[PDB]
Amino acid sequence: ALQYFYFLRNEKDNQGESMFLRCVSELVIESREFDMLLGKLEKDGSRKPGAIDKFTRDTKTIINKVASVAENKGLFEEAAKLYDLAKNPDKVLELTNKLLSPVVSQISAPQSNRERLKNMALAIAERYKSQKSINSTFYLLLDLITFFDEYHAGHIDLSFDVIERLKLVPLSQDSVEERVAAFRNFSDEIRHNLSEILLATMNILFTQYKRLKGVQEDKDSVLRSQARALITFAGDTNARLVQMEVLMN
Amino acid sequence: QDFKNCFQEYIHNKDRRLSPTTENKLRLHYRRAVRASTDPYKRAVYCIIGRCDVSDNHSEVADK
Amino acid sequence: ARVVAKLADMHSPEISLKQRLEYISRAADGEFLHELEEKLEVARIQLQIQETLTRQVGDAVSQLDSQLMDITKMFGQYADPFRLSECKLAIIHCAGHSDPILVQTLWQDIIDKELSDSMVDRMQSLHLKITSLGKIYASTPRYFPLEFLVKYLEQQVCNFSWDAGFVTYTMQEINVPVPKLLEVYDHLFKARDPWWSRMKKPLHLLESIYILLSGYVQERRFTTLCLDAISCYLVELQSMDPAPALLNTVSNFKSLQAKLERLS
Amino acid sequence: DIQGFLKNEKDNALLSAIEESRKRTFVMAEEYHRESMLVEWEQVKQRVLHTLLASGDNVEMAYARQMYMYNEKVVSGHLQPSL
Amino acid sequence: LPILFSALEVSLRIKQNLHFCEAILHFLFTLAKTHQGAAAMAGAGITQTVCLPLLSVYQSWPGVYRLTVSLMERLLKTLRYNFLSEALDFVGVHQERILQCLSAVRTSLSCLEEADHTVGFLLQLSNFTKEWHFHLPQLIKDVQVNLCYLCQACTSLLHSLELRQLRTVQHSLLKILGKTLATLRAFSFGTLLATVNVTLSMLGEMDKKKESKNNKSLLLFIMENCFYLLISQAVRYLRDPSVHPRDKQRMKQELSSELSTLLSSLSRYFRPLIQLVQAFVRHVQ
Repeated sequence: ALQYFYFLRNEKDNQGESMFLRCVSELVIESREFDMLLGKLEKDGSRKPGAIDKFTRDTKTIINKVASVAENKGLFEEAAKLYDLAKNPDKVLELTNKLLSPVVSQISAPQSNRERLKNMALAIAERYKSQKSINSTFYLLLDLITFFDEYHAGHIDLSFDVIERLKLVPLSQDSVEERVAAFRNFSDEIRHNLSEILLATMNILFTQYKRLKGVQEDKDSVLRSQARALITFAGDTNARLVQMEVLMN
Repeated sequence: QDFKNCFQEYIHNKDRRLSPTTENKLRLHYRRAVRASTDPYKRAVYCIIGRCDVSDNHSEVADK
Repeated sequence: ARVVAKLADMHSPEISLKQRLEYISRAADGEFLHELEEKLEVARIQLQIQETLTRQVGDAVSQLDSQLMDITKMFGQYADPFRLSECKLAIIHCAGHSDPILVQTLWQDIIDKELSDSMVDRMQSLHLKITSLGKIYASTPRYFPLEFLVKYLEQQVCNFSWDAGFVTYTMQEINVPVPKLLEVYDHLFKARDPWWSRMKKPLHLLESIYILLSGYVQERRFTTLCLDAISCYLVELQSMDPAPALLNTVSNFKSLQAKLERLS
Repeated sequence: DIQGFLKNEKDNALLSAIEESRKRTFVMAEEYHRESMLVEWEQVKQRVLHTLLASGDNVEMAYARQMYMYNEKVVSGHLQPSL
Repeated sequence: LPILFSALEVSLRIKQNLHFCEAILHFLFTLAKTHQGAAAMAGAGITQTVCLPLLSVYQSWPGVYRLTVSLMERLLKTLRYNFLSEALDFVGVHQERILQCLSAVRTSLSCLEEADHTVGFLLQLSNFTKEWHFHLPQLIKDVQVNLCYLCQACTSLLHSLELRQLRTVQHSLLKILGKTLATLRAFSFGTLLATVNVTLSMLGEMDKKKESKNNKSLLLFIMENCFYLLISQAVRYLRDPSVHPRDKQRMKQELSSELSTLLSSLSRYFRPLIQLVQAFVRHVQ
């Protein structure tokens, strides 16, 4: 069909657009075959050509509008890849964060796209880090993805270490002040991860608390102490920490 | 047979957790799907685990 | 819970502040929670005062350690005598008292005393203390007069001729939102305070705005307000007599204007 | 106690103002959705009626290979062959 | 919002502070007009809080329920994609009460408002009919069925100072009816023709009786929608090769008759819709 539609290469509608682009868009959106006609984005961020690349030199606006359509269709991942092709890191990071958000929880290790999404996020992060506001939001979102991964995986020691090094989440009552600063200074794609980052750091503290408790009462004391200190750091946190002190008692 | 730590939490493991939500999710699905299930034993087990549907004698599997 | 609370509350030389805090962490209900939270705030204040006294006096430390102190006693017997400006700011913040010029003086005292305690290093010490206090009081508008802090600190930076960005980076270090800071800066500019004219630095306000806005761009409606304020200050500076500083500020703000336009 | 009368009056005034603004917004939503249903309905109707007046392979593959060859000599700017 | 929802949960649990519940609900609904507002509202688990207790109220109060449904509909209209899940959850919970509201319109102003709110919620959900039928297949179907039933009920009630109160009640009934009509539309041929006929009948009955302009707009929308739906169904039967040509031509003739008569009576009342209807009749003739 695209071989036929190439024949309208020079056609202009009454409004001046190229019939080639309109037909290619309707086909790719209809035939679920954008990957062939307009191309596919590899892992490194280089554009594998589409057939519609043969008839014209540039398909930037095509990529943008088609990514918009996929967005409208709720097609998150392909919209990310498409905007990625169109050289729009902003929308890319946007969709990446939007999807990575629910990726806080891990189960059915290989079956769930957890592995798939992890790989795609890793590749996109590598792409942007190779490619201050946008890049910092990006790389911090990537480290936040790593933190959520170790949280959902049971990797506890190394991720708590990296958390300590990052100074994004406060682990001490006085670090309340510190916490505000970090949470106030960072960029968008990081603050978007800030909520789940808080949740995961709290639960890591919590499992360390339980392993200590599971000398006992002293462990429960240190646990609730860390809980209330993190509470002072972050409303929601204080209710959560009071609740945890309640439940462990 | 995240659901394994949950199962142990239900039977044996103490599972002290911080800001976690428990027994809200179980009763929810149970009311949604299990409450109408054609498996008497299954619905009875759901009642037992999630402390819900106390009205049901579930006498299909409880006779004495 | 009641028992550990009582032990935390027992005025005794054996129950130090640390064990007090731990017993607290191990500790009709809603008012009890609010009481305990206000207690925790007063406690952070007390520990700040004690630590500063220990590093910067024996009886005051021993007394603040011996029993819980109420706000008035800390203010009059502890915070004021040692002139702990940041401490008084935190205290009146916890007391919900609002006194504008007093808050001005508290921020100014923080700034000047810090600038003293490190006799570049002076402005750095000012950044240190002003941030240390702001992050404590920026949340209680009754004890952190953002306008007054910015005004007095700009006066100081004009006095010692430091980098005009110290005020902006400092205030941002206390998480004061860039828009309210833009409002403070624009208002200070509109008041046409003859002081800045007296120091022959009539564009210091403009350069501060420029640093704030360029920092903002590097890191649509806020940008719109920025476009409006940039046009306004451009008109005000184009109305002033042409000095080299004036024209340099003019071209810099114009560059910021076109940059924000590309950013909008 | 004219004060309490005044205050309850102002409060009920706010409540009625909000309830009325709410009902107005709801009616606006309903009517806008209605005009939307009408427009999209006419669009479905026209596509449909065009399907209605519609009721009273190897060859295409060869034609498609030919058209591909033609547009291919077109894009490369080659001498436009006779289709 | 944390403390607020904690409070509301407590309140609905004990069934107290009705004025508090309603005021908070209105404040929430007002905040919900904003994108960030409703975003955080969900981020508060407003569903996680309200959905559970709301069973208690039916197991001012109905006003609070209505305001909650309104907030749900507005929230769907504000953020459909990421919120459809919770919306469907709450609906599966509140399904029985929504059905009761949609049924009470037969036997009362409170029943009217409740039906209107349930219908508005159903409308806000209709924009995701795909996932709707996907998860709750019985739901969307029983919904379409009862919606036809209730649109017919509204038509029947409408076609046939106490005068002022009655006129106001009928005006609200007609507004809700037009809403439900455009709704079932947004979702035999003789039944469609009956709908269009009742539409023209209500239009004549209203234009005779000289809030009301609302009835006029709703009935006009309903006429447009019934035309579109009947036409789409007939064009389906026509383009469908499984429908025999005998049924094709027979339906063509019968529909041409009914449509000529209806378009004639229409042009009589109204003295591009008339053009479209005449063209559909001719292409069906």
